[PDB]
Amino acid sequence: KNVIIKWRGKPIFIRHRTSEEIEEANEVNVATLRDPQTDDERVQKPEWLVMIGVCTHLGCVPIGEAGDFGGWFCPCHGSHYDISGRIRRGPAPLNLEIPEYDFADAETLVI
Amino acid sequence: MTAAEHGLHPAEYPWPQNGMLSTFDHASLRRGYQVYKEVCAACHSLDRIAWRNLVGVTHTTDEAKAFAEELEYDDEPDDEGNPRKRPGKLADYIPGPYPNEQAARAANQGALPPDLSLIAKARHGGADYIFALLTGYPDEPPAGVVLAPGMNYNPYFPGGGIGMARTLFDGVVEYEDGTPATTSQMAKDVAAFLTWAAEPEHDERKKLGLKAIIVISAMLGLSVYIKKFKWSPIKNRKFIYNPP
Amino acid sequence: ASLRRGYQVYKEVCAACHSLDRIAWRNLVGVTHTTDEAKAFAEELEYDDEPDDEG
Amino acid sequence: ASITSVVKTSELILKSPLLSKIVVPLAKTYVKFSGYRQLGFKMNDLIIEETPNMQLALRRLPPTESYDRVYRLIRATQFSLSHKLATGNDITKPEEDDHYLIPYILDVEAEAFEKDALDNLEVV
Amino acid sequence: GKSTYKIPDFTPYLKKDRNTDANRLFSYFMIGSFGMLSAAGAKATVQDFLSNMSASADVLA
Amino acid sequence: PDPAIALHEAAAEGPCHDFKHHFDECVERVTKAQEAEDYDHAEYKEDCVEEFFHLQHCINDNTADKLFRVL
Amino acid sequence: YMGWWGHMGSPPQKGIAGYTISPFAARPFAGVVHAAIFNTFRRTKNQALFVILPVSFFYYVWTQASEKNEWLYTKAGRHELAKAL
Amino acid sequence: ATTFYNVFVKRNSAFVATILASAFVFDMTFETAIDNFWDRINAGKQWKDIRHKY
Amino acid sequence: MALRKKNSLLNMANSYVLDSPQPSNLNYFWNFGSLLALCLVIQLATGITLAMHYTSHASLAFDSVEHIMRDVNFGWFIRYAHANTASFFFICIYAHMGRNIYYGSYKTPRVLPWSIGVIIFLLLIITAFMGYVLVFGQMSLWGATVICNLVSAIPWLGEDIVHFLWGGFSVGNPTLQRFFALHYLMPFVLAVFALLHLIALHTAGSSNPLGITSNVDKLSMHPYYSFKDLITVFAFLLMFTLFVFFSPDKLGHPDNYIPANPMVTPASIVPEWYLLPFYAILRAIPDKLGGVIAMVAAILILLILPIVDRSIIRGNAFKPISKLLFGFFICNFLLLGVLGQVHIEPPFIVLGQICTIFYFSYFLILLPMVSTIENIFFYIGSL
Amino acid sequence: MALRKKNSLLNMANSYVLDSPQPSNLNYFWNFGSLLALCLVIQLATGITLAMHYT
Ligand code: HEC
Ligand code: HEM
Ligand code: HEM
Ligand code: HEM
Ligand SMILES: CCCCCCCCCCCCO[C@@H]1O[C@H](CO)[C@@H](O[C@H]2O[C@H](CO)[C@@H](O)[C@H](O)[C@H]2O)[C@H](O)[C@H]1O
Ligand code: FES
Repeated sequence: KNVIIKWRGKPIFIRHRTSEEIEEANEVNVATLRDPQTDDERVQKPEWLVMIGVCTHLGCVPIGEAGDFGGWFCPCHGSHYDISGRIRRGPAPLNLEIPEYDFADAETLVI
Repeated sequence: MTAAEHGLHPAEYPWPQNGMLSTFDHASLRRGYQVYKEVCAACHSLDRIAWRNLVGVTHTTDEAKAFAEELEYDDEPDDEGNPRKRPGKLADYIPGPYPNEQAARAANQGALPPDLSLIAKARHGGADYIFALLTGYPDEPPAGVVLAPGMNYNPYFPGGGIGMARTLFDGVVEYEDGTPATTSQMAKDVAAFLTWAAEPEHDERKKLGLKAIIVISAMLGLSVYIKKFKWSPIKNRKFIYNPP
Repeated sequence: ASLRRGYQVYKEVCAACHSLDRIAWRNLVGVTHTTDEAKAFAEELEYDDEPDDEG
Repeated sequence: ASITSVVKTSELILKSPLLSKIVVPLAKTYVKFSGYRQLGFKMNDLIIEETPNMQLALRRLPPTESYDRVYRLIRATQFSLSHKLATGNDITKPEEDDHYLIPYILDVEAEAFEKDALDNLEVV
Repeated sequence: GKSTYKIPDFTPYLKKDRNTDANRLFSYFMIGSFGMLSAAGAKATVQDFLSNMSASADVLA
Repeated sequence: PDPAIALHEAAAEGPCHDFKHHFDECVERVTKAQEAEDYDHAEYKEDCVEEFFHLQHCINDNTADKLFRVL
Repeated sequence: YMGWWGHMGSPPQKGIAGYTISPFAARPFAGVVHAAIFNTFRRTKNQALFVILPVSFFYYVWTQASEKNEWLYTKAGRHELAKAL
Repeated sequence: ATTFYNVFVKRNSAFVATILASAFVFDMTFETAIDNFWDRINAGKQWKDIRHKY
Repeated sequence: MALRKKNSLLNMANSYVLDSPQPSNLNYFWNFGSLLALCLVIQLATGITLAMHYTSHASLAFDSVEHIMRDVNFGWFIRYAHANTASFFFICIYAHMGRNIYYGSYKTPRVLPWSIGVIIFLLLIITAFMGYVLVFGQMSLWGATVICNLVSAIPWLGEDIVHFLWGGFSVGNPTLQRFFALHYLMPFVLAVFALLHLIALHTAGSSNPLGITSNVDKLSMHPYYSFKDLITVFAFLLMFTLFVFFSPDKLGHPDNYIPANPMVTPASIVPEWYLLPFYAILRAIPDKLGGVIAMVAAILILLILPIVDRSIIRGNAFKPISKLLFGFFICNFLLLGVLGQVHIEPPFIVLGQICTIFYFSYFLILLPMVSTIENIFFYIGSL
Repeated sequence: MALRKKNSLLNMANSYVLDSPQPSNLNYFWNFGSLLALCLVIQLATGITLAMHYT
């Protein structure tokens, strides 16, 4: 599941990623990525994808679960984000920003 | 984009109010309010309309006060500062079915029924879109469409899957004026009603525009006469040149 | 130091009847109280949250 | 641009037999389509005059030529505002489209460009 | 083409009854109609437009 | 009973017969394709939305005025 | 570069006589029918190409582009769309 | 006709007074005329036409 | 001496609106100036009126606009007049700029009025953009989001600048309040620059459609141009009436009647029609920073027309090749407009790039080439 | 001729704030004019700023 938390008026996508989702994200060779990053750089905890859910193209919000890399699909110009929230296809230049977030408890994070 | 992703564009129906000189059919507006009250108001709010707005459009002052007085609204606190309710007055707004968005979504399998006060201006198509949407649920979704859970297929809605089920069926409303309440009749009435809700000045606006068109046309004609009159010395000027 | 003492008088005497509506807990921080003390004061109270998922 | 530039470039074209063979017929059609003759203008009447150089060249016109120019501009302005064209004797015939001003502006500019050159001279 | 006392041909445009009161009156009827509609239009414009400043319907309730 | 039902049926059999037949043939193909096994593990799953839109768009063009005339 | 009445900055004028008649002595709409028909036809014919050429070209461009775009997002155009992306 | 000119047009004070009085009359009558016309072309549609049922 | 000339204050009015000497042959395209003055007055009158009813707080802005539509007497009219006249202001401003380009109004001695004009055009864009945000509907918000995130492309400081303009980390209440204050102010600045470009023009006087001097044959601004200006005022008000009273939402986008929701993104974010050409130019460049520079350059490049037009003749009345080139330029500017509202899909991506190259190449290549060649053709062709 | 006198726009500034011929003996009470100009500028700057925060 992916939650949407408003944080500074921007939406925050929080996905509780499954084991196989993590695996899917850890596949793509870093080399072939507009914005080259691995999931370990993105998340500080593999079960908590926390991203700022604004598309890096113009600044629409991607609809999650949709896409072609089954992560997030920006409907505005058709840019596809990953399960890491990395850009794969479409106009968007960068991967979906990661806020500065810390796990205060194991059950609560501050953003 | 795929046509699916856009939605089918609604037909252009000949609404009574289409036409530079045409008002709404107020009998239709009244019938449409009854459809809103008995069908849509279960899920959709009409937050921008006050009871006073129906007066002299669809209802007499007495009928509208009766509608308001059936409801309870939040009063100012009593003398011990405890909260109180009062009966509604004409200045009150028509109250919504849900206290907040979260309650609304919980009742509608996640989907949030929008407020209908502006929906006729807030969608490409206007009345035609509302009419097309309410009447456009096929018995069976086109073969090969995979609907998301809690979605219903409707081609006019962009993407095809709408969280609102078909709601108008023959005889869900019993009109007080003896008009046969067919699906299409109820959709026509409610779509007229919602169009009025979105633009309640529509009748007055088009009458003043008729006056404006006439006066401004006359002033345009006269301004051309006056311009030609004042300019005729310059247009009619002739020269004789004798090189010195 | 007087401001801090004065807050304690407000809290124990005046606040029974008088509000201080324009002051946020953050305003005390670095004036009368450390961030920790002020968060402790705020966390003792209950405020209206956004509705739950059933609204 | 400077009239000097226009004149020099045109002379390069008229010299080359090849170039003139292809350009002179084009330029004749261009001027027919341009249609300034239908308002009774000579080509030179159209040159931009709100420049110090051109103001000086106009002051150097012989009085007769100057009076005639004023009449052509006033006549054309009247046809313009009436949305009429010249008819009969008012239409500029190709033989009457003489470069009355080009000599004067070429002299004004010659001096102005010499002045610029000489302002940049270096004693060797 | 040479004599300046030979006034150019204006017969296409000259009104025969040009110095009659009838003639002037007509043109002032056009100007006055235009002034009348402008006055009526300005009154309508001002009255309608400034009425925005009168109590709105929510206030009147 | 609902005037639209009759008008839509009449317009499908009449002026929009070519589109009716297109949609029908499409549905036949897709149902048959879904019937076959290893359909769930196919790359491209064909729909009939396009044909449906062509039909509906046609029906609406031939019906809109007639329908509002009987309300 | 422009003066004012009395010293407008015209080269000296001489030899032009200008004549006109009063607006009250003129028919303001004299020969308006002839002008509305024959004069407008003349003036429009003379300028027609300068409007028709660019408009017809850009309309053709748009028509081709909008029709291709429409076709690419059909079922038939699936493959050509896949290549174009 | 000279009489008409002399009375209503010759003095601008009179002409402006005539224009404003005409504007007043036009404004009032045009209002009434449009009202009636609008009611005829939108007959049985407006609230005034259905109000009698209530 | 007459009072209108004697008295210093009256004399300034006199010099601009009454005795001002004008060419006697200005055609109807010289009337857009006064229509833009009328638009600016209608926008001030309706704008100040809406400000008396509008609330700039984000919790109440959209509701205040509904209050204007529904409760304020004639509020519907004042709102639609203000919204539609913003469209007509841009029709008139593009017409007025088109007139100026076709008739070479940008040439000496009128480079200064032209250059101030280009700034007026930028202020109008900013003014209209901020006004659009004030409704705080979905297009308002998503417009402000997109446009102010372009500033993020300014290197090093871009992010910081955006947050400073928003007054926050997103478009929200602080942004709305500050846009209200600025949108109120900017039209007054725009009026002052409009007045400066006229004062600048007063030195040379108006150009005319023949591109020759008019010093030979002048007409007082009143009554001749006064009465000519009334014809287009009434023509304008007829068009205004058709939109405002009969089709008030034809020029707009329904998405702005949905209240702003930072979560839900609307179907398609396209700007108001009059911004669409610049938006297409921006989309043409793939780089974010490149796109922004190109978009600004598409306006500022107008400032170089005085240099790149090499003609010895002012304006296009007599230049058949220049007229054809100008026709292509204008139609391309409209095609750019259309491409601003299509989806970023084939084949419009490549087409948008070609139209953008054509737009710039007019100023940089074609106009300098064509104007040089026509100089030579006039001279050889009249020998 | 100097640019400040030649150029129409500059000339207007010049005529008011630079070459404007003044009496040589104005005393300090002639300075309130410019203070009122300063007040008017401060009020516009602060006023427009408050308008960005005021509801
Ligand atoms: C019991 C539920 C329910 C009833 C009854 C209902 N609606 Fe809805 N309606 C919804 C929900 C939920 C949505 C949101 C659908 C979505 O966004 O997927 C919706 C959406 C709409 C929309 C907007 C679709 C869009 O474009 O966003 C309109 C218009 C509409 N309803 C009108 C009506 C009218 C008119 C009636 C009855 C006369 C009606 N509804 C009855 C639940 C209902
Ligand atoms: C509020 C916006 C504007 C207003 C009210 C305005 C008004 C006017 C007026 C009244 C004139 C003289 C009459 C005329 O030629 O139409 C004029 C001339 C001119 N304007 Fe504008 N203008 C505006 C914007 C612009 C813009 C954006 C430009 C240029 C980009 C511009 C450039 C010019 C030029 C060059 C002239 C001189 C043209 C000539 O007469 O040959 N103006 N303007
Ligand atoms: C050049 C002048 C102006 C232009 C081009 C302009 C443009 C706009 C536009 C485009 C909108 C969006 C309209 C909508 O869709 O509802 C708007 C809204 C607004 N404008 Fe202006 N405006 C101008 C001047 C003014 C002025 C002087 C004020 C004075 C305060 C003002 C006050 C408003 C207000 C309050 C709104 C929001 C209410 C609304 O949306 O209708 N405007 N403006
Ligand atoms: C001559 C210029 C001005 C004068 C004399 C003036 C005067 C005042 C005064 C006396 C107040 C009451 C102050 C208070 O006790 O808080 C005030 C408030 C205000 N003024 Fe102005 N003002 C001026 C210009 C402006 C301008 C141009 C704006 C632009 C919007 C503006 C915006 C405000 C606002 C928003 C307030 C209310 C906030 C507040 O009270 O501080 N003012 N003004
Ligand atoms: C210096 C100028 C003098 C002061 C200006 C006066 C300002 C406002 C005065 C009148 C405003 C309210 O006055 C009122 O106007 C409105 C419309 O404008 C009229 O209202 C009438 O027409 C409107 C539409 O035109 C309808 O919506 C309304 O049902 C009808 O009664 C009222 O009949 C009149 O009583
Ligand atoms: S805005 Fe996200 S795809 Fe363009």
